[PDB]
Amino acid sequence: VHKHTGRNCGRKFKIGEPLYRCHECGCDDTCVLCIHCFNPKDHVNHHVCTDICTEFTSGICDCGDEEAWNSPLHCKAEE
Ligand SMILES: [Zn+2]
Ligand SMILES: [Zn+2]
Ligand SMILES: [Zn+2]
Repeated sequence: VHKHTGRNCGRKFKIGEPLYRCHECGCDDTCVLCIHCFNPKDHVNHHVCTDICTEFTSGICDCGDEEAWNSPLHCKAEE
């Protein structure tokens, strides 16, 4: 399972995978969520940017790292 109760997700993105950013919820433009963590319920009419990961934009999911987010998130894997 992709659930990670009480800790950060930290799932590394692979080339060609979807990554989710939110203008409002993200602290800065490096703050990202994976497909298993991103919950549409959290971002109704928010400015959500979903990209496809490349060779260059390689990193980790920030779900559960509270210093990466302005609002409390609700992990999609958790429901
Ligand atoms: Zn994640
Ligand atoms: Zn998560
Ligand atoms: Zn949002």
